[PDB]
Amino acid sequence: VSSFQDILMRMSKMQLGSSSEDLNGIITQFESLKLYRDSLGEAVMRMGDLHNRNGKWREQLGQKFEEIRWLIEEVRHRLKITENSFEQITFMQALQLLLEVEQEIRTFSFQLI
Amino acid sequence: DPEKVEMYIKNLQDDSPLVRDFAANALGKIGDERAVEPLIKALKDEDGYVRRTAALALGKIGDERAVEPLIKALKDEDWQVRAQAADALGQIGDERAVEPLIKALKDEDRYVRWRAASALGKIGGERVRAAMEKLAETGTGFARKVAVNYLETHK
Amino acid sequence: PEKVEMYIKNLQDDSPLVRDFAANALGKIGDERAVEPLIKALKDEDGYVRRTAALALGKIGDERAVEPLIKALKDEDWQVRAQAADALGQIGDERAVEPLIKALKDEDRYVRWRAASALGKIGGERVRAAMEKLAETGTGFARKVAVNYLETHKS
Amino acid sequence: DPEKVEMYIKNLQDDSPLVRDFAANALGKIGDERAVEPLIKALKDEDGYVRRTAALALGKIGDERAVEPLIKALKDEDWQVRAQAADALGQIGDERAVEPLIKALKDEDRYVRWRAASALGKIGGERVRAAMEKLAETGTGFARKVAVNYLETHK
Repeated sequence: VSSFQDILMRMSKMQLGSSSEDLNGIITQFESLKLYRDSLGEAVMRMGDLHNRNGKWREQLGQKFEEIRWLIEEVRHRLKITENSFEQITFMQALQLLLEVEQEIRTFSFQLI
Repeated sequence: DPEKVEMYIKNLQDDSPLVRDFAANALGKIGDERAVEPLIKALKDEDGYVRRTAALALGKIGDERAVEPLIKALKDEDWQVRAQAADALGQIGDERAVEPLIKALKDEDRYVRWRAASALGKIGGERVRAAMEKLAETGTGFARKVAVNYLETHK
Repeated sequence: PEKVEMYIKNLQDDSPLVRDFAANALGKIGDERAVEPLIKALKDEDGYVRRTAALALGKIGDERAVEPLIKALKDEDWQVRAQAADALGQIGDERAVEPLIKALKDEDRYVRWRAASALGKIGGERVRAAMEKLAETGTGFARKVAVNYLETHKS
Repeated sequence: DPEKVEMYIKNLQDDSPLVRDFAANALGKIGDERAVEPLIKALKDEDGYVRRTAALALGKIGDERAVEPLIKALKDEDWQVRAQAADALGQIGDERAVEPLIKALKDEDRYVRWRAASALGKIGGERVRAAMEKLAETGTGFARKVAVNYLETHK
């Protein structure tokens, strides 16, 4: 429902005037994992009709499973400790997008192995 | 471990953009200077996800040889590449990027303008402070919010 | 329809998602007034928006978008190149034949596949010459399209 | 024959308007989609008879790529081109032409708006029924009689 760059900007304005070095780490992971999901779907498109090194290639994809999982836990923790209504909405809009990202990373990686 | 650099450098010319993106991201975590020139070549890759990840890696390295190629990346057709180039230019801290970043403050994309201003604050200098006073006096919107915050915190 | 003016205005919205939704709607409507704003949208700072603009111009069928789509075959993103080739194939203007043949030498294999498929839909003797060459020395899906063209089309 | 197609397509650029007219009419009888884009460019021919025959040919083929160029032909200065373009849009049946045809109900020539209503009836839909009810409520003359008959028979 919320645009990706919209959620980016809302978290960016939160970075100003606040001493949260974990916020840029969350923001840069939020951007990287969203765009990584987009490149996964394009890689499935490039296969055509599903036309894959065991271990190495599967691990490069499997390591991303933990990366998207922990980012969701990071955002959930920041949501649990903030008492500002705007910042809560921002974090929950990020969780809505990241929950879609996690689902599609797993489905695309299943098709790419 | 020292052989992991040469493997990823080769993967920067793989036919699959996903494989090239995995290599650039891994080279940024390693931090080896032997990847500086191969990553600079990747800033002109046909896949924008690879160019952005290459810029992020060059920012982690900190080698000033990537300053000028990152400056040219401020005119990339993708706003995600421009913004990531601003982060890398601010991370290196070379004042040669101050003037391109000031011109980037008039970019059409708003996230690009935020990253251009944020990078200028970290670089610092008298030329940066002059542009911060300009945005604090005549700027509007979120750009004014960042400039006035620069005067409140930095000096 | 009747919302063509609104969507044309939304092509300059700050949110890339809004610009993308507008380009997709203008292609479905089929109104002539959206051709020029969508042609300028081929230079949008968001690569996905440029992809939807090219797809929209193909659905419209206005020949005024042929020449700008040809220039889009040199976009920095391979996703925009492939999408421009698809639009050129859907329109069917013969002016795109020679640019699409040059796109057969693209570094990306997905671009070469969509350039070959677009050439097959346009047709002609010049297309058959490039199809015979692609059947002899081509690879991947581009080879697959060229050999199927020779199996069905004759002389 | 497919060989007779390329000959007539070439004849669409002949100096004689009689030759261009016979070529456009012949391409409509053949029905090959190879002639769609060459016929679309003929809707701007300097001879009003070639413009008329090209629209008729595009209607016989039925390719939806001609919908948007035929819509622009609804603003041609000659009523014969506007009327035959309306007939072609009705023969194709693409609902993208519904709203442009509704605007044609206020055409200056009575024959153009008459054929525009028939094209709307052939396409059908709820949007068509809305325009038919308005013609039955506030219309006069033949347009009122045709609209009332539409509601009596539920076309």
